Amino acid sequence: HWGYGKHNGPEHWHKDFPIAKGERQSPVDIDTHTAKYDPSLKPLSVSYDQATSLRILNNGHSFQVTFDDSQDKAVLKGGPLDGTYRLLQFHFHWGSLDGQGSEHTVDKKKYAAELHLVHWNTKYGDVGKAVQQPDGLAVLGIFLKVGSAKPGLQKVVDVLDSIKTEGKSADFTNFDPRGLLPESLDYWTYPGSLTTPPLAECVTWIVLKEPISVSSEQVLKFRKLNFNGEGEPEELMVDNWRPAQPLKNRQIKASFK
Ligand SMILES: C[C@]12CC[C@H](OS(N)(=O)=O)CC1=CC[C@@H]1[C@@H]2CC[C@]2(C)C(=O)CC[C@@H]12
Ligand SMILES: [Zn+2]
Repeated sequence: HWGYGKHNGPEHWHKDFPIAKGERQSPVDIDTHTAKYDPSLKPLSVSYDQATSLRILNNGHSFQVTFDDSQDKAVLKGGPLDGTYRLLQFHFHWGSLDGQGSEHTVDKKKYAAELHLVHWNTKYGDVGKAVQQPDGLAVLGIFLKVGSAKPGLQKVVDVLDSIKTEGKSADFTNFDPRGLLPESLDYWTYPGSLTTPPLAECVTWIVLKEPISVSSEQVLKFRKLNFNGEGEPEELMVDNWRPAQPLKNRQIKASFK
């Protein structure tokens, strides 16, 4: 029922999901001059060597690549986190044009897209239990700008024609998400929420400062996806981003000076 359109988009979500107006909603604008360098923050530990990708899916609001999260094979630790978080899936948010698409903003700058790697805290045993906890999930966010191609994204790009419409899926084995990461793991962090319904306030956000570059041809393939199901009126899957929400009583911390 919810979506990104005039009649069902972000300004409507609070009717079905009243936490949309909560105290720790995401995304936010990252004011780089106000973010506090925290010398107590640890380097982020990203251990993706044993990742097992399974499927690629058009879920009607994004596409996602899903991983085997039945063991500690692709995990996030350290940084602001206590304990071990298993990679469940990654997905993107993007625009109709290159000047919008990201969910987080940096000094009000919007990037062309934003990559989210979604992880859940193994102390809660499954992701459904983790979304009911304030420290249940850790989402690693990476900005995309348009310039040079990202070679590690091309395998994703090339299968999108097979999942054009909602609920369509394909095998997507042996994909290495290390090929989507920038050089630096410098980050901002704050407590927030899922950025789609149910908008649960369960996420430690970790947003990398360094964007990756993707080519215009790569992001144009994102924009050929459809929000609609097969045979329904064709509505390009573009502008699937929630805008920045009020920071309220939160501090954004920087891992770097
Ligand atoms: C897929 C989605 C929503 C979109 C979120 O995107 S974002 N942008 O916040 O990372 C990532 C995310 C995490 C947990 C997942 C939830 C939808 C509902 C699920 C499946 C449950 O019922 C239990 C786990 C829940
Ligand atoms: Zn997301």
